Amino acid sequence: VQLVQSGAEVKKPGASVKVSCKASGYTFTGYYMHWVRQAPGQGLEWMGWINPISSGTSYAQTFQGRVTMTSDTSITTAYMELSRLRSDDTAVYYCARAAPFYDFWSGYSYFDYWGQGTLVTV
Amino acid sequence: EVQLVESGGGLVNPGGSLRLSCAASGFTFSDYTIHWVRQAPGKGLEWVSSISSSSNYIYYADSVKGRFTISRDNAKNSLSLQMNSLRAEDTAVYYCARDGNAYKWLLAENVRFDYWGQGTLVTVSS
Amino acid sequence: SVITPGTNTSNQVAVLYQDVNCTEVPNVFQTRAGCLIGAEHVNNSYECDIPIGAGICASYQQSIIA
Amino acid sequence: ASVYAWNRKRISNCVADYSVLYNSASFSTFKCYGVSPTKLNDLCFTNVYADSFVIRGDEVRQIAPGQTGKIADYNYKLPDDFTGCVIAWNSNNLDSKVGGNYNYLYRLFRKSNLKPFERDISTEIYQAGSTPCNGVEGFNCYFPLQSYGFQPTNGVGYQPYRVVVLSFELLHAPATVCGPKKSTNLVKNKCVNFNFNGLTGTGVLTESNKKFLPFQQFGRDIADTTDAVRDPQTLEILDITPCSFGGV
Amino acid sequence: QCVNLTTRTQLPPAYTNSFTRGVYYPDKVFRSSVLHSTQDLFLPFFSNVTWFHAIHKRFDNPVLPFNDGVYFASTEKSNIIRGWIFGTTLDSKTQSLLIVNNATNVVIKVCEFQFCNDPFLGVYYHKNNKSWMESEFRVYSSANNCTFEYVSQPFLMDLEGKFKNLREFVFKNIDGYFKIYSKHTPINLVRDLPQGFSALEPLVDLPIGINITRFQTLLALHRSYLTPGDSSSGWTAGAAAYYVGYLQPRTFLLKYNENGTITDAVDCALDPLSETKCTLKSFTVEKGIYQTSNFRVQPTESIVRFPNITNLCPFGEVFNATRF
Amino acid sequence: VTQPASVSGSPGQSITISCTGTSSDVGGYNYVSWYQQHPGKAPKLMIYDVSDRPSGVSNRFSGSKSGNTASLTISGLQAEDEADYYCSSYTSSSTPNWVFGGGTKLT
Ligand SMILES: *[C@@H]1O[C@H](CO[C@@H]2O[C@@H](C)[C@@H](O)[C@@H](O)[C@@H]2O)[C@@H](O[C@@H]2O[C@H](CO)[C@@H](O[C@@H]3O[C@H](CO)[C@@H](O)[C@H](O)[C@@H]3O)[C@H](O)[C@H]2NC(C)=O)[C@H](O)[C@H]1NC(C)=O
Ligand SMILES: *[C@@H]1O[C@H](CO[C@@H]2O[C@@H](C)[C@@H](O)[C@@H](O)[C@@H]2O)[C@@H](O[C@@H]2O[C@H](CO)[C@@H](O)[C@H](O)[C@H]2NC(C)=O)[C@H](O)[C@H]1NC(C)=O
Ligand SMILES: *[C@@H]1O[C@H](CO)[C@@H](O[C@@H]2O[C@H](CO)[C@@H](O)[C@H](O)[C@H]2NC(C)=O)[C@H](O)[C@H]1NC(C)=O
Ligand SMILES: *[C@@H]1O[C@H](CO)[C@@H](O)[C@H](O)[C@H]1NC(C)=O
Ligand SMILES: *[C@@H]1O[C@H](CO)[C@@H](O)[C@H](O)[C@H]1NC(C)=O
Ligand SMILES: *[C@@H]1O[C@H](CO)[C@@H](O)[C@H](O)[C@H]1NC(C)=O
Ligand SMILES: *[C@@H]1O[C@H](CO)[C@@H](O)[C@H](O)[C@H]1NC(C)=O
Ligand SMILES: *[C@@H]1O[C@H](CO)[C@@H](O)[C@H](O)[C@H]1NC(C)=O
Ligand SMILES: *[C@@H]1O[C@H](CO)[C@@H](O)[C@H](O)[C@H]1NC(C)=O
Ligand SMILES: *[C@@H]1O[C@H](CO)[C@@H](O)[C@H](O)[C@H]1NC(C)=O
Ligand SMILES: *[C@@H]1O[C@H](CO)[C@@H](O)[C@H](O)[C@H]1NC(C)=O
Ligand SMILES: *[C@@H]1O[C@H](CO)[C@@H](O)[C@H](O)[C@H]1NC(C)=O
Repeated sequence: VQLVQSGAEVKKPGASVKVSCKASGYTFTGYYMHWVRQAPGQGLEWMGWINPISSGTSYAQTFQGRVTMTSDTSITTAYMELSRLRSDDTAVYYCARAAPFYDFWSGYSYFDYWGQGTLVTV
Repeated sequence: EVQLVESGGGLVNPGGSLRLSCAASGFTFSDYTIHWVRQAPGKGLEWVSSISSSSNYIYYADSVKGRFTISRDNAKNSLSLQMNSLRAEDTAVYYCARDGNAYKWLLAENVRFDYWGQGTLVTVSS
Repeated sequence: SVITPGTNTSNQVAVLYQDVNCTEVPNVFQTRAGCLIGAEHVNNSYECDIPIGAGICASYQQSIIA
Repeated sequence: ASVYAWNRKRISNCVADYSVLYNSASFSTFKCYGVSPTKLNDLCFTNVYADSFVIRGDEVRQIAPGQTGKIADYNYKLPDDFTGCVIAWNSNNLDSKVGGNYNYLYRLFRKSNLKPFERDISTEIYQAGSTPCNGVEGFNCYFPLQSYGFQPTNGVGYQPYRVVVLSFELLHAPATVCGPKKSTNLVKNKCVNFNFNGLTGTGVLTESNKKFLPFQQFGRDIADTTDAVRDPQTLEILDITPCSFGGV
Repeated sequence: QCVNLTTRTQLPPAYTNSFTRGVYYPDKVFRSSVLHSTQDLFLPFFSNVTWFHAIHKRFDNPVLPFNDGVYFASTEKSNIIRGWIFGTTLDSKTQSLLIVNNATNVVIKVCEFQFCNDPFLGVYYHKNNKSWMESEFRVYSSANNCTFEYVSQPFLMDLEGKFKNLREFVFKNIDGYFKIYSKHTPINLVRDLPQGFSALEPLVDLPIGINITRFQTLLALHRSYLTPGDSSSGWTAGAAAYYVGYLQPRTFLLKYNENGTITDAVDCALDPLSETKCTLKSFTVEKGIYQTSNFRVQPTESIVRFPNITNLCPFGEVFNATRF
Repeated sequence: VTQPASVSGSPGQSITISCTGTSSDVGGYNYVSWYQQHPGKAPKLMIYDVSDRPSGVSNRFSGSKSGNTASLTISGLQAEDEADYYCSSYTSSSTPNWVFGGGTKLT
């Protein structure tokens, strides 16, 4: 299982950034793709997830209304687009894999695979 | 004897509204399409709108479409035309006329005016 | 069971609900054979025509009687 | 088609040679139910339905009478009295791609099992818990479909198989789908074996004086056995009597 | 295009007695001089049949349920009734079946039709040459994604305006087929269906296989110099009527004569005498007492009484054990 | 629809008033009608369907059509004929409507 993210981005306040995550080594639609943010000197913050099979999403109230997640199963790639960027959105963004909510042994409760962090500067 | 009687004309301000009426007698009102035609002072005839016997088919000239509303009451043998957001450019004598084509199910587009009312003058100014 | 004269004579019938109470089924005559509905019970005794049971018979006399 | 949305092809008014398929070296599975695979060309049917779809290798066993599982229960159900043939072959070279082929879906969750030949193609969120989902997936609210994600490097059980199920319809109706059997001349007033559009038996064929209606193909006696047939080529009505017999 | 009709009298529905009508040939097997017991979807004897009018002012063409199958009958002299629409939503969101007998061809199609709210055909009368001609076909706005199509051989309808012709049909949607049975007989009544028996022969078994829950009858309008107005009001109708009943899983005893024609029938659940006739496999009953059925009181409620415990069984601790 | 500003001639003479339109107005739609308007009065129908005359209208009035131009011919010109004559026709466009001609003054 591998998760490969795009390179670092530099954006001005008010701009939007789209961070991609290409997945391989597993059935893409068999898992939820989560995004987790880590601001400099801070811990990990969950942003939301997308379910590639339907492209259904869920977002943290913190980002809801600013972040849109999409995916394309034909290239097994997930995307996270964060709009209206502010200076306090400077952070390393990770994609992470977790089981779907129907997993009997609660594999959805945690993230078992992570991509390399993508730094976004605002 | 077929008659059409316009009423509800008069002098109004620009930006206002006015309802015109046309009473019908001498024929079966519910069997005929009735049109409104207006004639500005010193000018020729301009078609305004029409309402079919069932009121299902209504047409407006582009110059009045979106401002004028036409409706009829087949029980009262009376036709009404509501003119909203009227302007100085709408000054004209408004006539109601009976469509001579009693068979609009055959040639709906074929329109002739067999009977005309006297016409009521509408003036928009202040 | 359906009690009837031949269809050559009449299409009238009476129905016996065997071993059933007349208060359970829904000219209603309760016999030991069940509830007989459609036959008019009379006091007059006649030779047996169509046997119902327990001393009761039915016949066509017009309507069906018990 | 995807197994959750399998494709039904109706076949009628034609000659059905099943030996071309059965004697093929290209199929890995060819299982017939309610009929012998080597007697198919001797039979006539009122209709044949060819249901085609893709499933993974391990699920091929579910395409049969009396089976259970995600496919048997939520995607493609065959009746216990199914008559027909289930044909499948490995299609790893067609339906798999590098990175995974996600164009083939199956139903993973459903409120109840499918009826035989029922086709459910809805995508409504499945309620696993006691709380209404209101169209939004999440905890105890699942998207009912899932992809196989077929890859060329998968083991056989996870490779795509193309499945065609030929169901054979046998109604009390004119048969329209017959095997490639050559007809013979009609013989009357003799004891013969016969096969009239799939109706077999032994007896003596004679000209009938029975006034069949334009739609009636055969008649029966009080024993509910065939005693007359309509010849499928001449439309002549023939009476069938048993060949002379008796005790000795 | 589609047009909504107006100017109609708001009368209540009429009802008639089905008598012994609606019996058809259950299969394609020749039988003769025999009483055959069969179970199929038949119109119950002496059932309540909805009676629709098209006289002048009425033009009844409502959408009716199809249920388990439909018995349809028409009585008319001017061929007002042309066809039927069958389907569910009866719009372009689903496959629907359109059967129309127009002035020159009978057309059977299955498409995602966008049917009119008030569909109809129309015949114009031309006083100039005293001829009737079909001029309108306003059944649907579009007909895409067609899966089935059949058109009959060409013919010419008289279309003359003016009951002489009784046309009965049975519509079944079963086993992948839409089965149509029909019979055409003379009629001299203008009040109701005739009293008598007539078996309906199969007309066509259509290899369609679609979901039908609702249907409507397509009627033809008459337009003439006597009907001024627009496409919504400038019309009349030739006197006509039709009846709609519904089929039920009933057991019938059918009597086949020497020619293999069904000449009579018994509805085994009509009354105790018919039940006796079916029991004895005869259309006559001798004097006596016969056991024909069994009486049983049915349950009205379902009572479930389980132990009043709420604790769940510890299955999860077996399935999610750290070690097996 | 284009009309002459006016027409004239001696009493007893035949005067032709023409209405020139296009294929969407006059050419493909033989629904051309003519109206006679006297000063201070509502107009009345004189001709319809190109050449058909309403009852009550004198036989001196007849219409015709050639290509995209329609016409009204008034024979035996009378003093009482002086009036403003208008054409009316159906025009096919993005929204179906009816139009009148400029109006020809007959003196
Ligand atoms: C192993 O499994 C047990 C049992 O849980 C049951 O089986 C699991 C495999 C899943 O299918 C569960 O959904 C199913 O209930 C687990 O213990 C149980 O966990 C559940 C969920 O966390 C607890 O339910 C909650 O209870 C609290 C009240 O304390 C409520 O507020 C919540 O809304 C919810 O109902 C349940 O009480 C708990 N039961 C016991 C006896 O502990 C166990 O955690 C799990 N272990 C592992 C490693 O997965
Ligand atoms: C024909 O009628 C339908 C249905 O409209 C209803 O029945 C009519 C007879 C009349 O009583 C209407 O006032 C009723 O509402 C029309 O379809 C509806 O059109 C309206 C817009 O006017 C739209 O809001 C509705 O959603 C439509 N209904 C459906 C099921 O789609 C139809 O447009 C009419 N067609 C014409 C112009 O003849
Ligand atoms: C009776 O006369 C009418 C009117 O002329 C005929 O209707 C026309 O038929 C032609 C085709 O031959 C169409 O192109 C016209 O558009 C029709 N006109 C109208 C007003 O509908 C009608 O066909 C004639 N009847 C017969 C039997 O010839
Ligand atoms: C039926 O009744 C008639 C009298 O109407 C009688 O002549 C006939 O013999 C009867 N037949 C039988 C079978 O009872
Ligand atoms: C029928 O029920 C009543 C009580 O309602 C009882 O008195 C009577 O004896 C019963 N008769 C028979 C035949 O069971
Ligand atoms: C039979 O006689 C009794 C009196 O003993 C009476 O009450 C009953 O009504 C009579 N029934 C009939 C119908 O003859
Ligand atoms: C083929 O069969 C049809 C009956 O469907 C018959 O009418 C026709 O004559 C036959 N043709 C030949 C060559 O046998
Ligand atoms: C049943 O039939 C009667 C008699 O024709 C009729 O009056 C009644 O309205 C009908 N009811 C229904 C539901 O059809
Ligand atoms: C009847 O339907 C056929 C097929 O749609 C069509 O070609 C034919 O013109 C129709 N006839 C009439 C009179 O509309
Ligand atoms: C015809 O059906 C297909 C689905 O098989 C659909 O995608 C297409 O849009 C439909 N065509 C129209 C005009 O609706
Ligand atoms: C037909 O469609 C209706 C919805 O209009 C649905 O409830 C019903 O189950 C469907 N029947 C079949 C056989 O698909
Ligand atoms: C039965 O068939 C024969 C054929 O000879 C015919 O003469 C007779 O009229 C038919 N009977 C009926 C009731 O159709």
